[PDB]
Amino acid sequence: MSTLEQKLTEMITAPVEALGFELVGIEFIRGRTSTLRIYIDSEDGINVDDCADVSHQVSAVLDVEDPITVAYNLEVSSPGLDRPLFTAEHYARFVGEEVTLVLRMAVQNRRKWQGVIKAVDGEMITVTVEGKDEVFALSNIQKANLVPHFA
Amino acid sequence: SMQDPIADMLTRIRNGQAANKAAVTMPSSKLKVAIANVLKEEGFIEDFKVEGDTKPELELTLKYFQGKAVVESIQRVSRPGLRIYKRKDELPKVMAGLGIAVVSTSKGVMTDRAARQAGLGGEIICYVA
Amino acid sequence: SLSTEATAKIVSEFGRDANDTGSTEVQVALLTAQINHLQGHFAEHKKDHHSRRGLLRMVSQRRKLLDYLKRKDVARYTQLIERLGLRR
Amino acid sequence: QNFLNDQFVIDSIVSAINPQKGQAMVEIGPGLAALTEPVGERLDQLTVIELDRDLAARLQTHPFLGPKLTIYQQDAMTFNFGELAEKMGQPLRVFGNLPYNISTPLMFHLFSYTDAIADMHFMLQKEVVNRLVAGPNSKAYGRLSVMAQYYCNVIPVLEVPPSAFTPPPKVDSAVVRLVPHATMPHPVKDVRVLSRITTEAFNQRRKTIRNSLGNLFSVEVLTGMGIDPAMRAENISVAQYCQMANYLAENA
RNA sequence: UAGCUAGUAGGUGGGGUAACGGCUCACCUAGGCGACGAUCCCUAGCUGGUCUGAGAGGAUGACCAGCCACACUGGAACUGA
RNA sequence: CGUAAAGCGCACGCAGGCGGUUUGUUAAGUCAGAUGUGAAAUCCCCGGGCUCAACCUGGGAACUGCAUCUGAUACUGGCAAGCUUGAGUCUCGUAGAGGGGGGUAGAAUUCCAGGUGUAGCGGUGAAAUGCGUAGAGAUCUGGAGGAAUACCGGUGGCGAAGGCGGCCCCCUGGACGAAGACUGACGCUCAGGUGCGAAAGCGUGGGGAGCAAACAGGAUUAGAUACCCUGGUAGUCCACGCCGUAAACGAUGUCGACUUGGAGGUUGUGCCCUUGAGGCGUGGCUUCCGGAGCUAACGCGUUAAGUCGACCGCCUGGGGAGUACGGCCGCAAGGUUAAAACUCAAAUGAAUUGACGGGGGCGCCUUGAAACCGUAGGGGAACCUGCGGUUGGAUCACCUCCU
Ligand SMILES: [Mg+2]
Ligand SMILES: [Mg+2]
Ligand SMILES: [Mg+2]
Ligand SMILES: [Mg+2]
Ligand SMILES: [Mg+2]
Ligand SMILES: [Mg+2]
Ligand SMILES: [Mg+2]
Ligand SMILES: [Mg+2]
Ligand SMILES: [Mg+2]
Ligand SMILES: [Mg+2]
Repeated sequence: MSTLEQKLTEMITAPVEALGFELVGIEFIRGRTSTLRIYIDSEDGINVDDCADVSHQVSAVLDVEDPITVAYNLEVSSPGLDRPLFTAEHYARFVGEEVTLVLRMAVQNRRKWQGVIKAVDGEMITVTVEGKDEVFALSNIQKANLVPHFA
Repeated sequence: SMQDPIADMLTRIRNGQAANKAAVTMPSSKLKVAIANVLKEEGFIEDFKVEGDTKPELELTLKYFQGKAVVESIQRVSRPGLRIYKRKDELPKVMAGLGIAVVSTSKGVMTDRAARQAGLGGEIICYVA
Repeated sequence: SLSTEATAKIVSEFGRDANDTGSTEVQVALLTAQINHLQGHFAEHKKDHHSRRGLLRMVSQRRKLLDYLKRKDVARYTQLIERLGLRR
Repeated sequence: QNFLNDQFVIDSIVSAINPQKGQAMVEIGPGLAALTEPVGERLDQLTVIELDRDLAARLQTHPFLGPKLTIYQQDAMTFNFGELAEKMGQPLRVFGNLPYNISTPLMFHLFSYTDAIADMHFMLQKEVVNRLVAGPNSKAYGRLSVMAQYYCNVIPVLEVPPSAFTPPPKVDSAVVRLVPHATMPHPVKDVRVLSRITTEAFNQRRKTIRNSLGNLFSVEVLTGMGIDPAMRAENISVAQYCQMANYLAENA
């Protein structure tokens, strides 16, 4: 879930890349507040302080040209010790590694999963789901997380 | 139904006092007579009398001092729902000893002031001041 | 709800004399006779709940009187319930 | 009347629709530009009906959209979707948002085109959607949900808070998708028999079906079908309802 | 958490202990227990005390003293006062 | 515990609690005294000792208790005896939509059968759907059938509550007054338990006039699912089962005693009536004011929400939630008992002042301005509809300060 996800990505990319940091994930939730959650990483490291910097920057540079501001707040984050992940290249870094997935397809042989990444296709994640193996499209998934082994 | 003939006379005393009545009256009973006697003996009333054979009536002549009722508080601690007993020393003080408690001892009813110096605990009827 | 004459027969049976009414014996007897009679009413008039509210009052009143007499004198109680066949 | 307001759920709906060429797509009720634009964008070209001719002018004159869609300006319940399925080369994807008094009619008109429609994708109010997908043994079940589940497989897509709408209602609402069965899992001799069986039953839903469908069939017919006539109308699956419909039709 | 219980409850007789006793065993009776909460399940070693509280209360049982139980886990039994 | 959370929808009744009055007796409770015990340490008091203190320590007090013995006899309990005031029986009346059962009447609607008759009727804001030339509509007669009781009728009666209304009969419950007579504390309350319990809905078999959820069709509207109309099923009715809920609310548990007045209503009764009206009384029921007192305030106020006694029920911040789960119960609906996580700094009652505002009257006084409950069904909505109950018939709230 996001507004104008590419526009948002580029408006966020400008302070992220000005700081030399890297984007990972963008996600929004709608509820008691409605709020935007940014996953950033930099392999030298992301401290709380690096989040503080990029967050004060986006809190200005997005707000002043917001396409929407309903109930709004945001956070910026390191992607966790169990990490959310979003693209073929992400799963490809992590072939052989345990994962959980939830999908836009919602059907028996349940499209809610625990998996170990088997291989990556250009359109799909192939994965050792339930100790079986199966494959799910990058479009037919909707959210995924990696090394859920770490609590 | 009627389940406390003593609280009835005490509430008659209160209600009669508040209604400014010169006297109030009750179906008499031996215990009520003894009670009326001890509170006359502590001066809380003008007088009491009983009238009539067979069915009896006990009349209490309510005391008013200058512009006001003499008794200002009267309440009964031995609910028939739960009775109350105290040792010779545990006899309570009413208004820090200004007032009176009524004690039925195994040597009769009397004030707490009498009962403590008589050395008898007993059942406690009520407080008055 | 009883004729004066059925009442007279009952009180002249169970009562001390014609001056007695409402000795426990008189009461429980005439009350019993009424209860017996009303079985004929309700055997037709099943739905007469407002009437049977009185019947429930009567049978419980009978029970209360009997139990008082039972603790007051077992002889009067036993010969009375014998005469009426009560605790049937 | 309502149309959506917030980009997050607009984007969620248009992305969940997955609108691309290789699909015979047609909007109905394009409404506010904000939610018709992303679907008219992702489809290289798109068909649409708007009921309103003034809004149809607003959108047809919009150069994002008029050059990028083919546009129709009429009550969709007049509209010959069976010919549009021929003109679009394959059975249609029909989708959008509306004031929805028309909703009950929409479903019947869509079902008049179960051959000509590949799928339907629409926003609707919470109670009618939960009814439409309701399991046979629930108070949410009943005649319209029976007919819907007869015609199509039915699938909730996502659910939306009331503050999301331009005039925000009091009422939460969900987008739902549904699929005319490629072959009917419940083959039926006629649908009018279903429609009247279900209305008789649900017009009498508190009493036993002996005192509902047994006003027409016998108890020995019902138990002969394997159905206990002592059940209530809301115990009964669409399977035995279509079995009753076939029994009515073939024994008449 | 409502019903519980067949050595169960009681009896006789045999056996048994340092000692009384279903302690146990034969027979015999049909008891015995429980909504004054048995049965069942969770939780806990107990107490003088300790802390708090105006008091009544509430909390709690480290240290020290008394009692209890346990000694790798689960079974027994030898010896001896 | 009227409205803030809280009095079971109602009643009966077992267990339990509680119980008038007089005399004897008992001595269980209770009281007094004694005796044994209540480990020491700790605690507390009064001392002593470490230079003081903490600390240590002598002696006392304390250890509320338990047991036993001894007295005490008011009160309570037990026992025995009575008592008539509570309770209750009887005799004579009285008022009443109290209930159950069975007949029956005059209106009324619809319908059928004619008769006379003829272009309209019907409906709405207006329309349309509808009905009529096969004669409708209208109006006369005759017949059918189901339902309900115009008026009396009331700030009125009866009923535990739910509820009860044409008339007569039959069975039947309770109440109140009169005047005695009689029993002799027989009482009150009541967890479980038992039963009664509107409206809706269900069960089985009838009935079906009028009305009418659903449904169907015509209209209206930006849309209209509503509001309008023409239809119309269930249902509404009946017998026999069930459900067991209602704002089932006096939002006010049951029983008993007491405590200023005042104006009515209703229904007995006594005495005086000069009669007939009257006028002195005197019960019962009931309505509205209002004193004291009470109450957050509103208000309640001898029919308490005052003053109190006995017992029962119920509440412990707001949401989550009367929701989950389990048990029970139900034909099914559902009922019933009933959480917690989680979440919030409130949530709430009454009342004050501005807005109100739309005004309304005459710058001034000041208002032409439905909510729910239970239940059943529809279902673009919040919603719409039917049945019957309740009234709790509506607003909303910004620029600082010390003696
Ligand atoms: Mg032996
Ligand atoms: Mg305190
Ligand atoms: Mg309240
Ligand atoms: Mg009540
Ligand atoms: Mg007594
Ligand atoms: Mg005595
Ligand atoms: Mg029926
Ligand atoms: Mg009904
Ligand atoms: Mg429940
Ligand atoms: Mg009512």
